[PDB]
Amino acid sequence: RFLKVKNWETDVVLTDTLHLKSTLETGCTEHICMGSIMLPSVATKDQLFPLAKEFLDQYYSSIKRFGSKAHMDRLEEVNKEIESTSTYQLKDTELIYGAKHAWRNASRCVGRIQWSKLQVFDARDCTTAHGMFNYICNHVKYATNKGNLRSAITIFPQRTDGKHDFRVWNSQLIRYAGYKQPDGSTLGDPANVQFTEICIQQGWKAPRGRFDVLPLLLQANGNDPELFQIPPELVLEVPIRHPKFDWFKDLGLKWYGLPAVSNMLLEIGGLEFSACPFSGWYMGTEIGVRDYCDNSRYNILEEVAKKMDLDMRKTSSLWKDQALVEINIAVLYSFQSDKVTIVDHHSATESFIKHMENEYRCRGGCPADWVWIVPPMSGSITPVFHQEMLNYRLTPSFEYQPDPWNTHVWK
Amino acid sequence: RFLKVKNWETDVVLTDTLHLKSTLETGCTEHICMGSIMLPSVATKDQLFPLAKEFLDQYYSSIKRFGSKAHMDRLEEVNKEIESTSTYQLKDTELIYGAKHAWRNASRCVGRIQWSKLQVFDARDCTTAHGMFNYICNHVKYATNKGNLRSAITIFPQRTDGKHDFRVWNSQLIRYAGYKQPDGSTLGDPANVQFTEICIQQGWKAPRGRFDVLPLLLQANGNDPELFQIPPELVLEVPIRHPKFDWFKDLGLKWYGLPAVSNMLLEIGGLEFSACPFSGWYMGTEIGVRDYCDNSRYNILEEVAKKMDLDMRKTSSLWKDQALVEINIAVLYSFQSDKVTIVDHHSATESFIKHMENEYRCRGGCPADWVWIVPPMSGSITPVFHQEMLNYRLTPSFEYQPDPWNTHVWK
Ligand code: HEM
Ligand code: HEM
Ligand SMILES: N=C(Nc1ccc(CCNCc2cccc(NC(=N)c3nccs3)c2)cc1)c1nccs1
Ligand SMILES: N=C(Nc1ccc(CCNCc2cccc(NC(=N)c3nccs3)c2)cc1)c1nccs1
Ligand SMILES: C[C@H](O)[C@H](O)[C@H]1CNc2nc(N)[nH]c(=O)c2N1
Ligand SMILES: C[C@H](O)[C@H](O)[C@H]1CNc2nc(N)[nH]c(=O)c2N1
Ligand SMILES: [Zn+2]
Repeated sequence: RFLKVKNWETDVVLTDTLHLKSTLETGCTEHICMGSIMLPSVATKDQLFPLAKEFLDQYYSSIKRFGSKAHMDRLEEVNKEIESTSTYQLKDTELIYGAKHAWRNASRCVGRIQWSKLQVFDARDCTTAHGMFNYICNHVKYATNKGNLRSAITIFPQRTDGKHDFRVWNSQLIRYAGYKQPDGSTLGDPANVQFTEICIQQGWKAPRGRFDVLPLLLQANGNDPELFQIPPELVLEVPIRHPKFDWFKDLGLKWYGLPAVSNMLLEIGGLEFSACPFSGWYMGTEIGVRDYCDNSRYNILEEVAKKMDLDMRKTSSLWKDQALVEINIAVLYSFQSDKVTIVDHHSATESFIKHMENEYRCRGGCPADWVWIVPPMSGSITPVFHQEMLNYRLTPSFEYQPDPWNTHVWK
Repeated sequence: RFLKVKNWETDVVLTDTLHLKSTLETGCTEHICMGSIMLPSVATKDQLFPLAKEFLDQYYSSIKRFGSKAHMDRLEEVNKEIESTSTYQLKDTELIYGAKHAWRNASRCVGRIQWSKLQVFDARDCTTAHGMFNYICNHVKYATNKGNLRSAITIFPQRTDGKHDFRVWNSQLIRYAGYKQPDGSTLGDPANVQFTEICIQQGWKAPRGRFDVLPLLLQANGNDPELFQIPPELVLEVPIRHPKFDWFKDLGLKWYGLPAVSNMLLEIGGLEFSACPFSGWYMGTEIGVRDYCDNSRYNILEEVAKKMDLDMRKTSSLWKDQALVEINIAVLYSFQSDKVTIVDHHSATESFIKHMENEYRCRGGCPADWVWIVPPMSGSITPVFHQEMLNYRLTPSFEYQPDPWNTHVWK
């Protein structure tokens, strides 16, 4: 009931008691581990108050007023509001605390050493798609900060009955279109082919090219979603060059500077924020390994290896591995030379170990998903590979949610 | 109760029912996933018969005689022997079946497409350390097969009371010594510094160099263990060269051809084989990534990157990654050019996906430990990265066991 996690490169042993405060379930049982399953698996007024009290108890505990008068009054205040409306409203402080701790609790996030430096934009007064566009544009501008990227989240009104949901239909605020071809192939980003066509459906005029920034499909108060084009001046992009290979420019690669996830659900004190786009900055491998080299994405290992004059006949020449490293040197160099914030997997994973030490010390643990914390290349030459991590679900949290077009009663 | 595992690079969905036959526990619970914990966690006559019946039921099921007469007679035969001796003895057939299915069931093993091509050497007649030496030498010779490596296991007598244990004290039949220095550093292999000194304790005359093949410390029928030197002609080694870089020979690296794990416990039908060295062949990354580049092992990234004239100032130059790929190209090339069996992580992981398809089809599932199946480099450009895997414990199995020197009543 006081579990030990060991690092097998440093022999450092940490004791986890934070998992006792864990609430939701993992998918694993005593007889089957599901730690590599990608997606493991209205709310009534009765269930709502324990969730609110639990959250308020940790909130007031964190500002050194657990069990105090202001705590008990707010406890009764929220209870009374849950009796009346069968929901309640967070204080601006509680909202900022909740968001930061959702990030703090995201066991799949290697970036969490930054969890308390988070800019929270309260968009709970938003009522229309245009207001969402406006809030999102200001989020992009702020977070991007001329390349000195700043972490931020924008929080649209919480779910109520379920039929009045705020949703950003994009998976990320900024992402490249994907179109299939006549010859059945794919131009742009295969990840977003379905979404790219939904925009064409709702009325997008697609410039059927490669790195075409998709419009925003924004759903406000449950209404049908509406298209908006982010001002191109708000969309910072990095042309990808290599510090040694000058043909690398000929590759004509580029990526956007701001990773801003928009399809996830923020849960705070039993309250559900179905539109909560959050952004930080990229770890290089996200672009150079997954975005550029997944077979189901841009899949550029073919071309890079060609131009490097690599033995592509035998699988065992490791030509894929060799081209993979060159690609990630190029992403890092291009972002850094352009003064666009980026972190390499070595710096980010070292920081996560240091983050883990902090959390075990000042918090009793750090929920952590090894399958996701270890980078998609060079696993064991990073310190997280050798770090045992206990995964468990703490709240506040970021949750997955259905794509809105699979659930939305249209019109 | 009929779980689905998905591949997110092919969209292939497999249905697992084999996990229903799972028996032992995983370490995970509904509230905490331990899938990245490295080591998760006498036997009486009462517990022994269900374990034997369970094993015999799958054995006779596999030779198309489940519930037949020979099955029931052997069931009664084993029951009667467990009544008499409070243990029992496997038939040679049952022993070969059990070993193969222990390998088949090893969820951390990416090599299991070969699980049924396994040479089982019955050493249950062995009584002394010298007999162990003899059996082990024949295992080495057979398995090595002039470089056309052949998988094999040698199975010494099963545990009885507990104080009469056969143990190979080496972690692997073939491994390099590790000695600390006067300046507190380490020569050879830091992994085996403790074991290397135990041999010096029991009487080894160490040639205090780098790639010094350790002697065998063999414990027979619970007696104190005894040193034996494997004939050097039985120890096939590969000098590590690169197909492009001729300074790579100057590195003077070499590794042994035969990975042969000797410290694990084979469980068959509740019976415990505490000395069961098994060998196959290497996946390249084992040597080139872990053996050569773990900070706690040979740790050669420093030197390789130096000789490649790599920007070692910044962490973000990915100089570690770049030297890592060169090292693994060199291991593969050296083994292949020497006609010593080796598999690259691309071929081995593709084979494991194909192995998984077979097992889900003809067996209802394949227990698989993603944390261990995904190679220590180039994770996501291999197909296992994108393969959801359910981990669960099937028997027969290979189990970890204490190091014998922490448990052995000496003299
Ligand atoms: C500040 C720099 C940050 C870095 C370097 C970083 C890094 C990462 C990376 C590499 C992943 C893996 C995602 C993938 O492979 O698809 C991830 C996941 C995640 N990040 Fe962070 N992140 C940062 C900021 C944030 C912020 C500000 C939040 C929330 C406010 C956040 C919440 C999450 C969540 C919830 C996940 C899990 C997503 C999932 O399960 O699919 N991250 N992060
Ligand atoms: C024939 C070619 C084989 C290949 C390419 C292969 C590959 C591997 C690799 C790369 C690992 C990870 C080990 C580590 O990283 O330390 C592993 C683990 C393992 N292998 Fe296989 N192996 C082969 C044969 C065998 C055989 C013949 C057996 C048993 C008879 C076996 C049983 C196991 C077990 C039990 C583990 C898990 C060890 C642990 O949990 O520490 N393997 N294998
Ligand atoms: N779609 C697929 N599955 C799939 C399902 C779910 C997911 C969730 C991925 N969340 C994206 C994400 C989440 C969190 C962080 C990042 N990055 C970042 N630095 C940041 N953003 C914002 C702040 S930091 C990116 C990803 C993939 C497929 N894969 C292959 C063929 S289909
Ligand atoms: N000792 C450490 N922990 C640790 C604890 C336990 C283990 C178990 C590793 N089983 C070695 C092994 C097992 C199975 C396969 C291989 N390979 C092979 N191809 C084959 N052999 C035989 C047939 S195939 C190798 C490994 C490491 C440390 N790591 C860093 C600092 S300490
Ligand atoms: C099957 C497996 O769970 C899936 O590929 C996961 C593996 N680990 C990952 N880790 C990160 N950071 N991101 C991912 O998309 C994935 N994908
Ligand atoms: C902490 C973590 O469980 C540990 O480093 C594991 C990770 N995955 C591994 N995978 C393999 N094949 N071999 C290993 O030794 C390890 N080590
Ligand atoms: Zn688990």
